[PDB]
Amino acid sequence: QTQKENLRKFYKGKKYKPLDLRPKKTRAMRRRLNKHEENLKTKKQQRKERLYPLRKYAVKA
Amino acid sequence: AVSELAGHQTSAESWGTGRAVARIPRVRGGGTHRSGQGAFGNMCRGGRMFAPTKTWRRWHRRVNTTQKRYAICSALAASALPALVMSKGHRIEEVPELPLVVEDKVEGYKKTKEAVLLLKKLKAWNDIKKVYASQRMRAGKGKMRNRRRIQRRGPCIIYNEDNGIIKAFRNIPGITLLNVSKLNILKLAPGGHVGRFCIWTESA
Amino acid sequence: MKFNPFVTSDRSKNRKRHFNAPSHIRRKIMSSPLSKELRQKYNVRSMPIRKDDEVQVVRGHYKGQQIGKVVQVYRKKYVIYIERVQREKANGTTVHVGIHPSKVVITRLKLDKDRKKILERKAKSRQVGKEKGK
Amino acid sequence: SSHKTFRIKRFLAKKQKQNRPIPQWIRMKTGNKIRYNSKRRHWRRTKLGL
Amino acid sequence: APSRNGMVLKPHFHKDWQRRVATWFNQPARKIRRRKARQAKARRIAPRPASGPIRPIVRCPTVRYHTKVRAGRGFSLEELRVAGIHKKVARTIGISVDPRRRNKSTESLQANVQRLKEYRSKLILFPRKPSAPKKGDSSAEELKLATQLTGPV
Amino acid sequence: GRKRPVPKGATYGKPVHHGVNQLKFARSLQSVAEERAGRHCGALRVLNSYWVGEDSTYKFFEVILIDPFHKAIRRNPDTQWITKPVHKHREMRGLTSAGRKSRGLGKGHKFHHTIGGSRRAAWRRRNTLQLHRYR
RNA sequence: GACUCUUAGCGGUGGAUCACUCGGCUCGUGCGUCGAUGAAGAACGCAGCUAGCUGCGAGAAUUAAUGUGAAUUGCAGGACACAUUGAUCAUCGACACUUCGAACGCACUUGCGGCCCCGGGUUCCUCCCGGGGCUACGCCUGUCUGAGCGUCGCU
RNA sequence: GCGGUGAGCCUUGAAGCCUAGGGCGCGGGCCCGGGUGGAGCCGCCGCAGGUGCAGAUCUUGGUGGUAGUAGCAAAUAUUCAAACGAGAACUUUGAAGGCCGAAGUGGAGAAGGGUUCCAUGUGAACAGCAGUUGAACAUGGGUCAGUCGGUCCUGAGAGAUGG
RNA sequence: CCGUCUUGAAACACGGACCAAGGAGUCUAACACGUGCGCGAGUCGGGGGCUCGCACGAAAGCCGCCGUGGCGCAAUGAAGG
RNA sequence: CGCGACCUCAGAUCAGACGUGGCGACCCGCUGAAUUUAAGCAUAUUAGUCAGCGGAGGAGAAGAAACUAACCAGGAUUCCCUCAGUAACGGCGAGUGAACAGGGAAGAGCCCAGCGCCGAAUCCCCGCCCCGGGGGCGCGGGACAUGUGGCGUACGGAAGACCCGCUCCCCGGGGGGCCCAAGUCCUUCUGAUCGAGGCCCCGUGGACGGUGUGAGGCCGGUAGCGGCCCCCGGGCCCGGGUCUUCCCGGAGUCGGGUUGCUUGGGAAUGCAGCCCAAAGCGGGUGGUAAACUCCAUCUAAGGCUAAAUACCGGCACGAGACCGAUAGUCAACAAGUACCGUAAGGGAAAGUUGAAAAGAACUUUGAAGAGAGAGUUCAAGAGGGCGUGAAACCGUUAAGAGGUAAACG
Ligand SMILES: [Mg+2]
Ligand SMILES: [Mg+2]
Ligand SMILES: [Mg+2]
Ligand SMILES: [Mg+2]
Ligand SMILES: [Mg+2]
Ligand SMILES: [Mg+2]
Ligand SMILES: [Mg+2]
Ligand SMILES: [Mg+2]
Ligand SMILES: [Mg+2]
Ligand SMILES: [Mg+2]
Ligand SMILES: [Mg+2]
Ligand SMILES: [Mg+2]
Ligand SMILES: [Mg+2]
Ligand SMILES: [Mg+2]
Ligand SMILES: [Mg+2]
Ligand SMILES: [Mg+2]
Ligand SMILES: [Mg+2]
Ligand SMILES: [Mg+2]
Ligand SMILES: [Mg+2]
Ligand SMILES: [Mg+2]
Ligand SMILES: [Mg+2]
Ligand SMILES: [Mg+2]
Ligand SMILES: [Mg+2]
Ligand SMILES: [Mg+2]
Ligand SMILES: [Mg+2]
Ligand SMILES: [Mg+2]
Ligand SMILES: [Mg+2]
Ligand SMILES: [Mg+2]
Ligand SMILES: [Mg+2]
Ligand SMILES: [Mg+2]
Ligand SMILES: [Mg+2]
Ligand SMILES: [Mg+2]
Ligand SMILES: [Mg+2]
Ligand SMILES: [Mg+2]
Ligand SMILES: [Mg+2]
Ligand SMILES: [Mg+2]
Ligand SMILES: [Mg+2]
Ligand SMILES: [Mg+2]
Ligand SMILES: [Mg+2]
Ligand SMILES: [Mg+2]
Ligand SMILES: [Mg+2]
Ligand SMILES: [Mg+2]
Ligand SMILES: [Mg+2]
Ligand SMILES: [Mg+2]
Ligand SMILES: [Mg+2]
Ligand SMILES: [Mg+2]
Ligand SMILES: [Mg+2]
Ligand SMILES: [Mg+2]
Ligand SMILES: [Mg+2]
Ligand SMILES: [Mg+2]
Ligand SMILES: [Mg+2]
Repeated sequence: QTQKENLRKFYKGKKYKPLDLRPKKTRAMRRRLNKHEENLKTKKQQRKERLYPLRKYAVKA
Repeated sequence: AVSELAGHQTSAESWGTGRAVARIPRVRGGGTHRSGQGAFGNMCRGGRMFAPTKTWRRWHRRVNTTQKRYAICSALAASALPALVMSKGHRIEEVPELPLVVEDKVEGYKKTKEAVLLLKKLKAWNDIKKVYASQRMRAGKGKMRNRRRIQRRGPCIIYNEDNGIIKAFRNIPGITLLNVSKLNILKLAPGGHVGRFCIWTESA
Repeated sequence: MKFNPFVTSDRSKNRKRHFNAPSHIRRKIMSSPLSKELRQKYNVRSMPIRKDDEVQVVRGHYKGQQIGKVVQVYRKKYVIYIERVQREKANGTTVHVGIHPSKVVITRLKLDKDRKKILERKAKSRQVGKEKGK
Repeated sequence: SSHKTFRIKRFLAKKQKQNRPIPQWIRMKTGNKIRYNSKRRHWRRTKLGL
Repeated sequence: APSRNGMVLKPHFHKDWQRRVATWFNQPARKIRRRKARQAKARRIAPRPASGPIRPIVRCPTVRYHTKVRAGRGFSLEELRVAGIHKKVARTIGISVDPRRRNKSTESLQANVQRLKEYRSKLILFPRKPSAPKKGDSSAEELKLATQLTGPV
Repeated sequence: GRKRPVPKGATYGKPVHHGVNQLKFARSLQSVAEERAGRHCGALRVLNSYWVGEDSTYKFFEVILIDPFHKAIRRNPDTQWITKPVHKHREMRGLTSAGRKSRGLGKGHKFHHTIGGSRRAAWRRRNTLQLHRYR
């Protein structure tokens, strides 16, 4: 554990890590899009959402 | 339902008539007690049963709405008669009046102490003691099937709105609580016999 | 009646979760009442039995007012051994007769830091209950 | 035979280490329900798979 | 064999049917599961009217049903033009455009313009920033009547 | 066409099934092309394909593939949909433009065979027996 | 008196009946998660006394951590004052995880390599021994090194 | 088996089973006494069935008669004494008499078996009589290689890559 | 001397040594008529929806011309009708 | 006669990545029988089914009309009820057999290519520099004019003027742990009692379980919108209305022939092969082949998409008018186990001492197994395959009888 924790500190922030240091989670979960390119939106899509946002309304009876 | 595969997950063939055994199918192979012994029939040990119970039996019945409403009216009208209520076995020999109507302070009760004290003053408490006397074990295989204890049916409190009336009883053995807007023939005539003793609130 | 749809009521499932229950759950199952002096000295009604409690038997053949020290808690069989609940076998040697801890009553507790803090915890939770009598 | 491969000799080593009686202290465990080694093999009667 | 008198029956059971039987024993389970998703959606959209947008008046399309009238998929672009509201703001208001619906007649055009104008006077539009009302509604209007509408609009 | 793979032409039983020679395959030759490129290049994703000339014997197709793990593709919305796991080997589930046409999808009266979403989905629905609770 | 037959009492043989039930079956709900970071599966191994089952991987009937708070138990053993700070069980996020297996240097009812680094005998010299690391196919982007009586330019 | 109902029955003895005991019913069957047993059971009103057996060369399990019968007869053969032992036609030692008769009933291997090998101990089962014997049971032990094989080579052939 | 098939079985027709236990007209759909019930020129929610928080309750209640629809209230002609 | 561009194409244990196998209840794509029924059988039927092959997901597929209609018109997909055993198919026999409208559940819409304009305005890689990918640099590489990005897609769009309206939008409850009411009161049964009397106590808790029978009150729990504890849930930036001038679309595809399968699809519903092979006021559809002509309808040959829907596998729960050890899964147990077969594969039997081991000390006969006493226990008529212990069958005692085999009315 002391050896492995030293290696985790050595590669703290380097570009490439050993495969046994980088996280395991699940083979399918390692293939999914990460959190930055998951919510990339085009300019045609993000112009529509400033011009036409969903409004908060109510309808009286 | 029984399993769809039960009695059929064996390989079995009839032997024919050269052998001096019956023409039932027989388990194949060798080397165990199972080999060459009868299979697939309803008379064979470890075989399929006859006409295996399917899951699409018609379990449910529909009754017409006018017929269900007329069972209610016939059940409410049978519980205003002291002969039919007593013949159902209730202890109403000291009950002041049928139908018994108590007033709407009852619907806001909270504790079981004030609940039991209400039934003693209305002389509806000997009917609860016939429930305590009748607590016994069921006879039969129901005890393996989570139906171990059986008891008498007692009174039926009928209310208009809940303001605490459900929590206040709920713990007295054999007390059914019906909302008056949603009456039920399974609880106003248990066993199919008319005349459950019912206690009404004034708003109900 | 039970209203939680997540706890079961099934006879064969409650027996199964009792007969092979892990040994730290068996410790709670093998609880015992306190004496009338110790229920009002503390506020606790019942407490899981410990190696060196002093206790007396209230049911069975060894019923009496003799105080015996617990000498072994045999959680594998749900049974406890008390110093003078004995019989001799054919050899002349003497074995302890195990009795279920629901049939004894703790006449003094064997206190330490852990059995104090779980004995103040069981006293606090009643005081939250006795303020709701309004 | 006397000429055997290594992975057969090791297969035959496992089958004669499990060819053994039950210990006598097993029978005194709580919730025993076992009384002899029911799957004991004899070299003359029941041959191996191999 | 036919016995004496009766129908010539032709029962459709020659095709291994009991492998494909849809029982319905989860029917009250799914009436509860659907109902818990109506109640959950209706509190996600908290003053928005629990049932979705307004729907037009649509005449039913055959000779058997053209005396009755129902609700359609949405308002046509010609109804949106002469009620004077943009086709891309209207879903943000709860109107549900239908872009492929023609208007052949005039009094069915006018009955949905009249439905749209009567809706637009009736809905209460909260501002984007509640600290600064731009054009939406008066803050007194949003207090004693900001309730969610149940059933269809 | 598709020669039936039966030894010496002896299909067995019932002369409606005696056919060996003049039989045809259900998917098209273009769809067979898109499958063969997708099985070889398993790490790529088949987008679409087109025709570049025949022969009497052969027929040539160019197949557009996409590497789903290049960051010119994962960092572009409106093409990062093909990086989802539900689009793996989409030429073998039959849903590129070439293999879609053999399925009989479409709207209208000419396409009642697939009115649940495939031929097997329609057939399954109109051959289950709905046994309600209150029959 | 034997034998035989009938009936009863008692004794066997046998395991029906009955009672029991940590098991199924059926319906419903909620989740809906494998793998080159070596999966499923298989093999062999592992306990003081231990064969099977079960658990586990040469750290091998388990290590750490956290919650728990005095056992485990068939026998023995020595623990752990329960704060000179923790028995046991549970949880499990840290660490470990033999060989085969998509199975990855090549091969397999067997065995033989190649490359680089380190150690030992050497006392850089690379022969021997040990150790470590890499050495499969397909494919993409990029790089490097090329090939062409392919298309050309300048000479 | 389920809904009801009998202020039902029961460790002061339920079910079950047995019975030269008492009776009832045309019968299906039932009630009571006695014995055994050791924890649950039954009556009425409805409800629901995987609801009643002599047969199917029926299925599975048990058991008879046959019957202490058929049998324990292929390849010439045993005998005396002693020892151990609770016990000897069968073990061991000696003595005799014999057989295989070197294409062996001898001495070693290949396949195949898998510990049977070898000691000591047992004396239940098993070795179709019996055993003091065993290839059984228990407890221990035992297979050592530069040179003997595998390993290497190709054979009939099997088999990827390019296609 | 029983079961069985048969014009005909005590049969020199077949099956049955003996005992226990298991062992064979079921369930779904569609019809037909008969009977019981409710409503009645109508009838029926079966699907969906609404209702303290799901012990029982996966039940029960309610909707409104939600009556959409089914069957019934009109026949005949191949069809225009 | 070399040097250099590019184009085609090689080799690397090149730098960084990715695919392969499993499971497969449900889902998609293919391939695809024969038993069977027709009282024979060959078309039909079984059946687009079983088996076979491939590929997925937590759902999948489908999906924003080349649609339905013919009406006063509806308006993506999917599912339910109905349409309907109907139109239609069919040795017009057996048999098969949908759709549209109506009612519900759910509801959500969009994106390119092209045509064009914007000084390629675009993307990847590397190096350095600031935050835990962001941001900023690089006379740093490369992709790319054989076309990246913005605007923009049939619901039209753009560019101009003209009128008008402004201050934006995005991003940085669940899980686990410990606790919480009230009789071991008196009397009497019993081997023990949770029994039976008596006097209760808690109740928002009288579900169930354990405990030496049968327990609201002994113990764990149960009830409670009960408690405490721990853990998880800077970017970016105008819009609308009118008017003029322009801009407008997917080809070996449609379609036709013919062959084969398929379908309710009938002079051809879909799909495929092969030959022929387009058009632009065109093309498709308008359920009888054809010519002619009005009218309606939609815009094929590119793409994305939640919900409602399915689920005999998995993880984890809950329940039952179910079964009760020859039943229920093959498997209540050292069960896919022992064993059988070269292999593919086949495949059992087997639950119960007692509350507690108190599991019979000791004496005595025997070589031992086995007995006789003695002892444990409420009980060994519970003695280690032991609850109860039926019958067939057997031994023994008792009673009765016996040459037409017994048995029976
Ligand atoms: Mg764009
Ligand atoms: Mg019974
Ligand atoms: Mg042999
Ligand atoms: Mg809705
Ligand atoms: Mg045919
Ligand atoms: Mg086509
Ligand atoms: Mg006798
Ligand atoms: Mg038994
Ligand atoms: Mg039954
Ligand atoms: Mg019988
Ligand atoms: Mg003889
Ligand atoms: Mg001779
Ligand atoms: Mg020899
Ligand atoms: Mg020899
Ligand atoms: Mg013998
Ligand atoms: Mg020997
Ligand atoms: Mg005759
Ligand atoms: Mg006869
Ligand atoms: Mg004769
Ligand atoms: Mg015959
Ligand atoms: Mg016979
Ligand atoms: Mg029977
Ligand atoms: Mg009738
Ligand atoms: Mg795969
Ligand atoms: Mg036929
Ligand atoms: Mg026939
Ligand atoms: Mg025939
Ligand atoms: Mg077919
Ligand atoms: Mg298949
Ligand atoms: Mg999809
Ligand atoms: Mg539609
Ligand atoms: Mg009809
Ligand atoms: Mg068909
Ligand atoms: Mg462009
Ligand atoms: Mg308590
Ligand atoms: Mg109890
Ligand atoms: Mg209890
Ligand atoms: Mg057909
Ligand atoms: Mg026509
Ligand atoms: Mg799609
Ligand atoms: Mg059994
Ligand atoms: Mg048995
Ligand atoms: Mg069984
Ligand atoms: Mg039994
Ligand atoms: Mg007894
Ligand atoms: Mg007994
Ligand atoms: Mg018993
Ligand atoms: Mg027994
Ligand atoms: Mg018992
Ligand atoms: Mg017995
Ligand atoms: Mg006599």
